Amino acid sequence: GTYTLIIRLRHNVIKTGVRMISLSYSRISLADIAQKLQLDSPEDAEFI
Amino acid sequence: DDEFEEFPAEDWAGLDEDEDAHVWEDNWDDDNVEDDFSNQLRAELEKHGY
Amino acid sequence: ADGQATLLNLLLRNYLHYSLYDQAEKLVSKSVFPEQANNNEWARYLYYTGRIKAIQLEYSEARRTMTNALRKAPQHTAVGFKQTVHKLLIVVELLLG
Amino acid sequence: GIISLLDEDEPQLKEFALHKLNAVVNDFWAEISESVDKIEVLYEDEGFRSRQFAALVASKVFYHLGAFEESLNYALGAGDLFNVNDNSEYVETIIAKCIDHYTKQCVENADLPEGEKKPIDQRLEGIVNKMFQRCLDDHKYKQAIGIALETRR
Amino acid sequence: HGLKGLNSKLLDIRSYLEKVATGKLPINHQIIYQLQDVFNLLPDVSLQEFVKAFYLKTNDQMVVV
Amino acid sequence: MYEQLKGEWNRKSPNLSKCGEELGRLKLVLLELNFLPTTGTKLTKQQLILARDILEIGAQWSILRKDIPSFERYMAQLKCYYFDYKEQLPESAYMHQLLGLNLLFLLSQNRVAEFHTELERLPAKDIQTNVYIKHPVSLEQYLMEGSYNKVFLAKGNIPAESYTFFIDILLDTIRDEIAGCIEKAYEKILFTEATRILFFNTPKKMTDYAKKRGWVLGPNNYYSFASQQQKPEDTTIPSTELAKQVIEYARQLEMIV
Repeated sequence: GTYTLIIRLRHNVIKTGVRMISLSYSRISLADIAQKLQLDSPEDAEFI
Repeated sequence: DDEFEEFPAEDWAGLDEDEDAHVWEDNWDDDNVEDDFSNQLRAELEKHGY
Repeated sequence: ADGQATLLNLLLRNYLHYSLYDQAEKLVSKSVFPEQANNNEWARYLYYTGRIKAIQLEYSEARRTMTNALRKAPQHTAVGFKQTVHKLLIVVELLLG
Repeated sequence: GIISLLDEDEPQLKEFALHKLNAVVNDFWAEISESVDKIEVLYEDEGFRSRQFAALVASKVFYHLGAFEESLNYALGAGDLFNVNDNSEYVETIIAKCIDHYTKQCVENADLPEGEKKPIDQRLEGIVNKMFQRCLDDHKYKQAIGIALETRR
Repeated sequence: HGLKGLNSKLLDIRSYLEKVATGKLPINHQIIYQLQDVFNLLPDVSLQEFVKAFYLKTNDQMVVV
Repeated sequence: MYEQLKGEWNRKSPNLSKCGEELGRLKLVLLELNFLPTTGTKLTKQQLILARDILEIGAQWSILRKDIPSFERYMAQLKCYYFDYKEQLPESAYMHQLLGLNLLFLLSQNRVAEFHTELERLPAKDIQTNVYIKHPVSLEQYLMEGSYNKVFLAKGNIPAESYTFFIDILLDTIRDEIAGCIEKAYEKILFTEATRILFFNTPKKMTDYAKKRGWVLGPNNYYSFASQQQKPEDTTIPSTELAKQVIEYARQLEMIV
């Protein structure tokens, strides 16, 4: 009876990754962001 | 004491052979689930042709 | 006092057993709890109140409420519910970050 | 969530729900705790057919919110409708408060009883006496004397 | 107590400066000179690198606490 | 007994004043049958379904009339019918369609507190199944993160119907957010990306959009400057807060509690 709370973690998996990716890199190409975060496309990478 | 039986107690089913029995400063950096280091290096030379 | 502490957990419990979270949060906001809760009923109150805030995006207090329940929970016994309290806390922490 | 139907501006349809709440004002009162104060709004409404049955619900809801001052205020609004069934486990909770409020009012009046005293509500005064007579009709005299002294009457 | 004294001494200066409207003594001159130097000596506005220096020391005292 | 609804209820009404047909019914039910839970009379199951039918049909015309306040009053009633603890049919004909219709509404009103507290009424249909509710929930996650190109993709894929009575509400909750994000200290952005990005090719909406927002008009030059530097770097205001803080340490270190 806890799966309801887990399906909402998808946002956190990106927040943590974006935090570390922005913490370790200084100027990373927008396309490269999608590949490391498995965003599936660069167009939506900008918004998140 | 006043133990709570309403919450089910999950079966232990633990390994009682002292698999690790070690006390360290264990952090979360020890479980990156990477395939050793020799393997990654070993394929590195061949992948780049060197 | 000394009796409504046990009742509050029980009445709280039935709400959790079903998905009746909407009207569960109403009772917590209104009803208060005794200061002398025997240190045993207080363990349950924190857990249930922890999950109620957990589902409603009130994470910040969700983690603190549970961890207080963890330390006030019996150590030697009550092993069954230690797993459940631990499981939700790690999930609540993960959402927090 | 049955109290949901309280805003269609239909005087007869509204009251039908209010009838139902009292029977379910304990099992799931919580939802009607603070998000719905329209009971008082309708209790001031000129629509009539109400202002005494809403007070029954209005005071009952405030019973367990703890604000006995609010519960006492609306409880008298039902007048003869409220405390008619003087045999129950609820009537004693408000009545025990009516005597509580009256005694705290009577004493403050005694300081300046020569005019410019607070206008003690008539409806409350009648309730305590009605309780007072119930003491006499019960023949129990020991309790009767003290409450007279406490009330300063 | 220090704040009480500072206010009283400051109030004493204000009372003398009542001569601006109703002259008592025709501007002592020297008293003004010191007052000008007093203002210049006021600590420099707390917006520059001073603020960082304060935090690096106020917090350093908190560790010991 | 006193259906009153068999006349033309099934057919469509293009904004017809069909509310009148309903009014005479919802009154007569309570005299006819009590729609309160009424745990008593468990075996009598026939009576309610007529009451439920009078109810779930309410949403059909309502949602089409752009009735916000009237809408909520109906969702409160109908849900209880689906939830009754008395024995009834396990699932209606519109089990999931209507429920999500409420859930999607809650997100539209930017009330996520009630959205998550409402999913538990649906045990395991959130993602695995119940195509009716999978889309409304998916909309929540997408909005929670910055992923918006999916939102318009889902905007064209709706499980129940056009649902346009709500998508219009999301427009207010999306464009205002997108503009706010872009408001940071970025550099010039030409009127070519922001114009053909979301759905439109070359409208005048941005011109109005720019007018009510900032984005000073220049030589095809848009600026978004954010300093947030003059306000910081001050301790005088911290001085009063700090003074109170330390005194409390002194207070709770000397005097007996």
